[PDB]
Amino acid sequence: PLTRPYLGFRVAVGRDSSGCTTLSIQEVTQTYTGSNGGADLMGPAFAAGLRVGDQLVRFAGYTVTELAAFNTVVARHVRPSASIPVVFSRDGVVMSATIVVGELE
Repeated sequence: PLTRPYLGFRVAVGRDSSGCTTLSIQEVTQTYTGSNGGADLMGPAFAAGLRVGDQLVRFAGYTVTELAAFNTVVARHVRPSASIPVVFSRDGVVMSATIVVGELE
Protein backbone atom coordinates (compact mmCIF):
# COMPACT_ATOMS: atom_id res chain seq x y z
CA PRO A 1 0.00 0.00 0.00
CA LEU A 2 0.92 3.67 -0.37
CA THR A 3 -0.46 7.16 0.26
CA ARG A 4 0.06 10.69 -1.04
CA PRO A 5 2.59 13.12 0.49
CA TYR A 6 0.30 14.54 3.18
CA LEU A 7 1.33 15.63 6.68
CA GLY A 8 -1.21 15.89 9.48
CA PHE A 9 1.00 16.52 12.50
CA ARG A 10 3.76 18.70 13.94
CA VAL A 11 7.38 17.71 14.57
CA ALA A 12 10.06 19.59 16.50
CA VAL A 13 13.75 18.66 16.32
CA GLY A 14 15.42 18.74 19.72
CA ARG A 15 17.26 16.72 22.36
CA ASP A 16 15.94 14.43 25.09
CA SER A 17 17.38 13.36 28.45
CA SER A 18 19.30 10.69 26.53
CA GLY A 19 20.36 12.76 23.53
CA CYS A 20 19.58 10.58 20.52
CA THR A 21 18.29 13.42 18.34
CA THR A 22 14.57 12.70 17.97
CA LEU A 23 11.44 14.62 16.99
CA SER A 24 8.47 14.88 19.36
CA ILE A 25 4.86 14.91 18.17
CA GLN A 26 2.55 17.70 19.34
CA GLU A 27 -0.49 16.73 17.27
CA VAL A 28 -2.21 13.49 16.26
CA THR A 29 -0.99 11.57 13.21
CA GLN A 30 -2.66 8.23 13.95
CA THR A 31 -6.06 9.79 13.28
CA TYR A 32 -5.58 10.12 9.52
CA THR A 33 -6.16 7.66 6.68
CA GLY A 34 -6.65 7.46 2.93
CA SER A 35 -4.55 4.62 1.52
CA ASN A 36 -5.92 1.07 1.64
CA GLY A 37 -8.32 2.38 4.27
CA GLY A 38 -9.94 5.74 3.66
CA ALA A 39 -11.25 6.83 7.05
CA ASP A 40 -9.42 9.76 8.65
CA LEU A 41 -10.68 9.99 12.23
CA MET A 42 -10.22 8.77 15.80
CA GLY A 43 -10.87 5.15 16.71
CA PRO A 44 -8.16 2.54 16.02
CA ALA A 45 -5.45 4.90 17.28
CA PHE A 46 -6.95 4.96 20.78
CA ALA A 47 -6.79 1.16 20.71
CA ALA A 48 -3.01 1.37 21.08
CA GLY A 49 -2.94 4.57 23.10
CA LEU A 50 -1.36 6.75 20.41
CA ARG A 51 -1.80 10.36 21.53
CA VAL A 52 -0.02 13.72 21.58
CA GLY A 53 3.04 13.87 23.81
CA ASP A 54 5.14 10.82 22.97
CA GLN A 55 7.70 10.86 20.15
CA LEU A 56 7.86 8.35 17.30
CA VAL A 57 11.06 7.33 15.53
CA ARG A 58 10.40 3.75 14.41
CA PHE A 59 14.17 3.46 14.02
CA ALA A 60 16.92 1.59 15.88
CA GLY A 61 18.69 4.16 18.04
CA TYR A 62 15.81 6.33 19.22
CA THR A 63 16.45 8.73 16.34
CA VAL A 64 14.37 10.05 13.44
CA THR A 65 14.72 12.39 10.47
CA GLU A 66 11.41 14.27 10.40
CA LEU A 67 7.74 14.18 9.41
CA ALA A 68 8.87 13.65 5.82
CA ALA A 69 10.67 10.44 6.77
CA PHE A 70 7.70 9.27 8.84
CA ASN A 71 5.33 10.08 5.98
CA THR A 72 6.73 7.20 3.92
CA VAL A 73 6.94 4.76 6.83
CA VAL A 74 3.35 5.45 7.86
CA ALA A 75 2.04 5.01 4.32
CA ARG A 76 4.01 1.79 3.90
CA HIS A 77 2.82 0.56 7.30
CA VAL A 78 -0.77 1.52 6.51
CA ARG A 79 -2.58 -1.80 6.06
CA PRO A 80 -5.88 -3.57 6.87
CA SER A 81 -5.64 -4.88 10.43
CA ALA A 82 -1.85 -4.55 10.31
CA SER A 83 -0.17 -4.35 13.71
CA ILE A 84 3.58 -3.88 14.16
CA PRO A 85 6.00 -3.00 17.00
CA VAL A 86 6.86 0.69 17.30
CA VAL A 87 9.73 2.36 19.16
CA PHE A 88 8.79 5.46 21.15
CA SER A 89 10.63 7.60 23.70
CA ARG A 90 9.44 9.65 26.68
CA ASP A 91 11.88 12.52 27.24
CA GLY A 92 14.81 10.14 26.93
CA VAL A 93 12.94 7.01 27.99
CA VAL A 94 13.22 3.65 26.21
CA MET A 95 9.95 1.77 25.74
CA SER A 96 8.29 -0.43 23.12
CA ALA A 97 4.59 -1.06 22.51
CA THR A 98 2.67 -2.88 19.77
CA ILE A 99 0.11 -0.73 17.97
CA VAL A 100 -2.63 -2.23 15.78
CA VAL A 101 -4.03 0.13 13.15
CA GLY A 102 -7.19 -0.83 11.27
CA GLU A 103 -7.61 0.77 7.86
CA LEU A 104 -10.27 -1.67 6.64
CA GLU A 105 -12.38 -3.49 9.23
